[PDB]
Amino acid sequence: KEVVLLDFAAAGGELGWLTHPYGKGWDLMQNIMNDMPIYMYSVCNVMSGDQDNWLRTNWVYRGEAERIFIELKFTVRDCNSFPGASSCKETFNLYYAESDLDYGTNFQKRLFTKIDTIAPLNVEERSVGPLTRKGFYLAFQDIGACVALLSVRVYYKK
Amino acid sequence: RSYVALPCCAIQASAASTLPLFFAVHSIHFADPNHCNGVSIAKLRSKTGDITVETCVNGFNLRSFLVAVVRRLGSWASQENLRLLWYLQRSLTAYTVGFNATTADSSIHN
Amino acid sequence: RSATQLINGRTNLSIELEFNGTSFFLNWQNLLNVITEPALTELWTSAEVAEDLRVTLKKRQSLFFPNKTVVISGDGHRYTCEVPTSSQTYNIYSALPGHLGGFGINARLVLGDIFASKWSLFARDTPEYRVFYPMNVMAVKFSISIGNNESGVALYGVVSEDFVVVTLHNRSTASHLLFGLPDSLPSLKGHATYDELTFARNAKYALVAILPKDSYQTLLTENYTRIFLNMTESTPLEFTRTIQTRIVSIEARRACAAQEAAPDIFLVLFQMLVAHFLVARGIAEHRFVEVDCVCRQYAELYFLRRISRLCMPTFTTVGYNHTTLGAVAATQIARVSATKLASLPRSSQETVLAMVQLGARDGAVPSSILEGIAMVVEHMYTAYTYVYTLGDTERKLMLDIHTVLTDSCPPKDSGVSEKLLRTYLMFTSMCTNIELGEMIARFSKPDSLNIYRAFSPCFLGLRYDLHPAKLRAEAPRTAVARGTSGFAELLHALHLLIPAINCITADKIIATVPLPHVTYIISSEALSNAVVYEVSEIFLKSAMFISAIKPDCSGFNFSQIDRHIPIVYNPRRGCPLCDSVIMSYDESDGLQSLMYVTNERVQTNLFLDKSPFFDNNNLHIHYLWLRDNGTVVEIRG
Ligand SMILES: *[C@@H]1O[C@H](CO)[C@@H](O[C@@H]2O[C@H](CO)[C@@H](O)[C@H](O)[C@H]2NC(C)=O)[C@H](O)[C@H]1NC(C)=O
Ligand SMILES: *[C@@H]1O[C@H](CO)[C@@H](O[C@@H]2O[C@H](CO)[C@@H](O)[C@H](O)[C@H]2NC(C)=O)[C@H](O)[C@H]1NC(C)=O
Ligand SMILES: *[C@@H]1O[C@H](CO)[C@@H](O)[C@H](O)[C@H]1NC(C)=O
Ligand SMILES: *[C@@H]1O[C@H](CO)[C@@H](O)[C@H](O)[C@H]1NC(C)=O
Ligand SMILES: [Cl-]
Ligand SMILES: [Cl-]
Ligand SMILES: [Cl-]
Ligand SMILES: [Cl-]
Ligand code: NA
Ligand code: NA
Ligand code: NA
Ligand code: NA
Ligand code: NA
Ligand code: NA
Ligand code: NA
Ligand code: NA
Ligand code: NA
Ligand code: NA
Repeated sequence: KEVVLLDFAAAGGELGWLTHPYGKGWDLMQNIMNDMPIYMYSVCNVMSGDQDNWLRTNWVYRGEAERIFIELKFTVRDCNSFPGASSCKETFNLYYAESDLDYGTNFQKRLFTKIDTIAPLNVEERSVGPLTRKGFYLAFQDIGACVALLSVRVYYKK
Repeated sequence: RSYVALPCCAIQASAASTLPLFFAVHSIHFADPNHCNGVSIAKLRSKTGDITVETCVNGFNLRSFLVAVVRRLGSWASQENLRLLWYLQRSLTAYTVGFNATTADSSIHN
Repeated sequence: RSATQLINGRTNLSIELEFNGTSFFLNWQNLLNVITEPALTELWTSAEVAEDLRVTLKKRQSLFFPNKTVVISGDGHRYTCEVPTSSQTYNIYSALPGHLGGFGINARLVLGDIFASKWSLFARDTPEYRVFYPMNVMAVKFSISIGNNESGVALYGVVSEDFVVVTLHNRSTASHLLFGLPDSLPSLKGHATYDELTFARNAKYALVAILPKDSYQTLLTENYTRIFLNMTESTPLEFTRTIQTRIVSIEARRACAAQEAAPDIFLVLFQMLVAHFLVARGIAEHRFVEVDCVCRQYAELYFLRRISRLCMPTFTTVGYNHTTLGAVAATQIARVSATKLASLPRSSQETVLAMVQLGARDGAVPSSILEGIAMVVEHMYTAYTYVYTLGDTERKLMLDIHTVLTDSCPPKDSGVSEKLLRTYLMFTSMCTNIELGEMIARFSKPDSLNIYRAFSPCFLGLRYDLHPAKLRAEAPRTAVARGTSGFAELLHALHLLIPAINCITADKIIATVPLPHVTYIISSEALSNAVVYEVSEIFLKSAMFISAIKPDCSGFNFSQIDRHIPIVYNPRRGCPLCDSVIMSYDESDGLQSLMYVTNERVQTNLFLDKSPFFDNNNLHIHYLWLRDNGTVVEIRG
C-alpha cells in the first residue's frame, strides 16, 4: 500500500515551496546530518508579535487519490527558551486547497481550507477526503512560532 | 537571521572541507553552557540562492578565532568590540570548566 | 569570488547569542581596512572551526598546566643605561663628543635597526600552528638544528618588540616557551588560554610554558619561578654573562651536538632570546639611551651569539643589526690612540674594546687600537711576573681582547703585526704549568665556573700541545677526568701562524716562539731552512726539535757542526736574558712553560719562589735559554 504523491524529505533540496512573505517568515534551510544534506522549511519570528507567515507546497496531481494522509515531521522550539516578547506560539496551522490547474506563484489565502492546528521530533498525521479536483496544494501558516518542518509526505492507501 | 529553530547541532566530519569562506558568513549563533547538554557548538548561517546554509562548528575554535580577530584591531577596537571580546573570554572559560568526554560528544544533536 | 563580492552590501557580521538575546556586530569594511583580506582569510582557515570537539579535548588533555601563577610584586631591575643630565644628547656625522661614549643618542634609529625586517609566524606547515594563530611581526629570528632530519631536534625562536617565543620540535608535537607582555602574546587556539599556562608573572612581564605532558621531563620539572627571577631581577648585562657561562658549561661537556640535553639547550636558547629582548625593551622604553652602556650590552649579546655558534655551528641569527650604533662607536674609537688606550682604567678600556667590537666596519681594527692592546698586554704581563696569578678582572680584560682580536683582518703594516706577535708571545708566557693546573682545577668544578674564571691566556697563545693527553699529564679528586676534557674542548674552540716565516712545515708543531730577529719552531721533526737543535734528556716519544729560522729566510753567520744543545752553568747584573725566552720541559711530558723576557723585572722575577722556573725540588726538569741570535743553551746549577 501507500502510494506517495509528495515527499519533501526525499526531494533532496530540488523542491522549492512558495512563501507569501518572501524573505521574512518561512525560509528554505540546509543542514548536514550524518554527512548528508537535510533540508527543511523553518520560521522563528517569535519576538515580533503579529506574524501570519504562509508556506505553500507545489502542485500535487491527484490521480487516483480520493482519501489522502498528510504526515508532518517537525520540531518546535520551546517558547521559554527565548529571553522574551511573550507573544510566541508553539503550534502552527495546516491548510489545503484543490484546483484543476497549477496557479504557480499566485497565492490567495481565500481558497485554502484549514485542515487543523498542528501542535506537539514531532510526527503528526491528518486525513483529507474526498478530493474532487485535478490537484491540490498544502499550506502551512505560522502565527509566531519557532518551527523547523523537515518532512511532509502525502500518500493514499493501496 | 536572528533566532534559530535548531540551536543545538552535531559537528560533521565533512564540514572541515566544505566550510564557507569567512566573507560568506551572514551570522554566527552561539549556544549556552546551560544548553545543548553543555556542548560548545555554534552555527554559521550563510546563503546560496534561496537556501540559507547552516554549518555546525566548534565553539572553542570559533571563539578563539573571534578573539584573535578582535585582538588584532588594537587601538581601533571600539567599546562593542571589547564587550564582544569579554563575552568570548568568559564563555571560553565557562565551556572549559565543563569540558568532558560527554561534552565533546555533539552527535546527540543529530 | 572576491571578499567584497561575498559581503554583498552586508554592513555587519552579526554574532547572536541564541539564549541570551544580545547581539554583537563586526563592521565588514572596518574589519577589511584594519585587518587585510589575506590576514582574515588566513586566520579563518587556520582556525579550523569545523574540528571535532573530541580532537580539541585530546589536544587540551595533552598539555601540562602549572599549579598557580606566581606573581612577583616588583617591576624588574631598573634601567642602567638612563642618560643623566650630566651629559649631552643628540638626534640623528662628524659631530664627535670626544671618545669613550659618554653621551646619549635618540633610540628611535637603534630600535629600527633591531626590528628592521618583518616575519610571518605560525604558518600552516609549522608545528606551532597547532597552538598559535599565524601573525606577522617585526622580529629577530634564532634557529639551531641539532642532529639529522630523522633523529635530531629543531629549536627556533623569535624576539619581537613585545614578546619572545621559542619552540622545541623533536623531529628535525612541540614544546613552547614565551616571555613578554601578557596583553601582547600571540593569540592562542581554542583548547588553551594564557592565564592557565602562565607560570610566573611580573607587573610587566610574564612567562608561559606550553609543554606537552610527554615532553622532556626536565622541562616539566624545571622551576620557572627561579628562571623568571634570574631573568628579571638582574640587570641584562650580568644575565647575558650568566647565559655565556651556561654556553661554556655546555661546551665543557661535549654536548653541543648531543640529542640528549636538548631541553637544556632549549632553556639556554630561551634565556638568550630573553636577554636580547630585555636589552631591546630597555632601548624602546626610553627616549634617549647612554652610548657606552648600550655598547656594553650589545657587546655581551654579540659575544653570547658568537660563542653559541661556536658550540652549535648551526646557530643562526637574523635581524639583530647595529649599523647606527656601530657608526657612533666608529666615531668614538677613531680618537683612541695606543697610549690613550693603554693609560685608560681597566673598565674604560673594556668599554673601548666593546665599541671597537661594534664599530668594526668591514672587520678592520684600527692600528692604534692594536698597538694599545700590545701596550696593555705588556703592562699586564710585566705585573703578572710578580705574583704569577691572574684575577677575574684581568681575565675579563683578556676575554675582551680575545673577542676583539678574533674576527679582525690581519695588520697591513709590518710594525703593528710584529707588536701583535709580541703580545701573542706574552700570552704564551702567561700560559705556564701553573696556569694549566689552575685551569684544569677550575674546569673540574663546572658549577662554580663563570665566564671570567673560565678564560685563560692560553686561548691567545702559541702553544699547540694543549691536547687532552698533555693536559691530563699537566693536572695536579677524580674530577681531573672532567676538568682536563672540558678545558681542552674550550681550548679547541677559542684558540687563535699567518704572521711570518714561510721558509715548509706541517701540523707537527709543539710551539712557536717569534723573537725579533729569529723565530723558533718547537716541532716533532727538523726543518729544512733552519738551525736545528735536538732536545736532550727527553723521552723518545716526547722528542723535540727546535728549528731556528730567520724572518728574511737568510742563513746565520755561525755554523754548528752538531745539533746538540750546549750546557751552561750558573740572576743578572744587567739584562743578559733580555730579548730571549726561558723554556722549561719535563723529561717525560715535554714542554711545560716558556716565558719571553721583556725587561729587567721579568728577568729578576723569573727567580721568585712562585716562578715556574728554577725549582730545585724537581728531579726531572730542564731549562733552555733561547737567545735572539739563534743560539740555544741549557741552564743548570
Ligand atoms: C623555585 O624558585 C623560587 C625562587 O624564588 C622559589 O621561591 C622561593 O622559595 C623560598 C624557599 O626556597 C621561599 O622562602 C621564597 O618565599 C620563595 N619565593 C617566591 C617568590 O616564591 C621556589 O620555592 C622554587 N620552587 C621549587 C619547587 O623549588
Ligand atoms: C748569542 O748571544 C749570546 C748572549 O745572549 C752570546 O753568549 C755569549 O757567548 C760568549 C762566548 O760564546 C760569552 O763569552 C758571553 O759571556 C756570552 N754572553 C752571555 C750574556 O752569556 C753568544 O755568543 C751569541 N752567539 C752568536 C753566534 O753571536
Ligand atoms: C562530564 O560532565 C558532565 C556534566 O555536564 C557529567 O554529567 C559527565 O558524567 C562527565 N563525564 C565524565 C566522563 O566525567
Ligand atoms: C551594524 O552594527 C552597528 C553597531 O556596531 C549598528 O550601529 C548598525 O545599525 C548595524 N547595522 C545593521 C544593518 O545591522
Ligand atoms: Cl529549491
Ligand atoms: Cl530534507
Ligand atoms: Cl525546545
Ligand atoms: Cl554588551
Ligand atoms: Na522558497
Ligand atoms: Na510556480
Ligand atoms: Na546555535
Ligand atoms: Na576565508
Ligand atoms: Na566559569
Ligand atoms: Na576568503
Ligand atoms: Na617561532
Ligand atoms: Na694620549
Ligand atoms: Na696580575
Ligand atoms: Na690547542
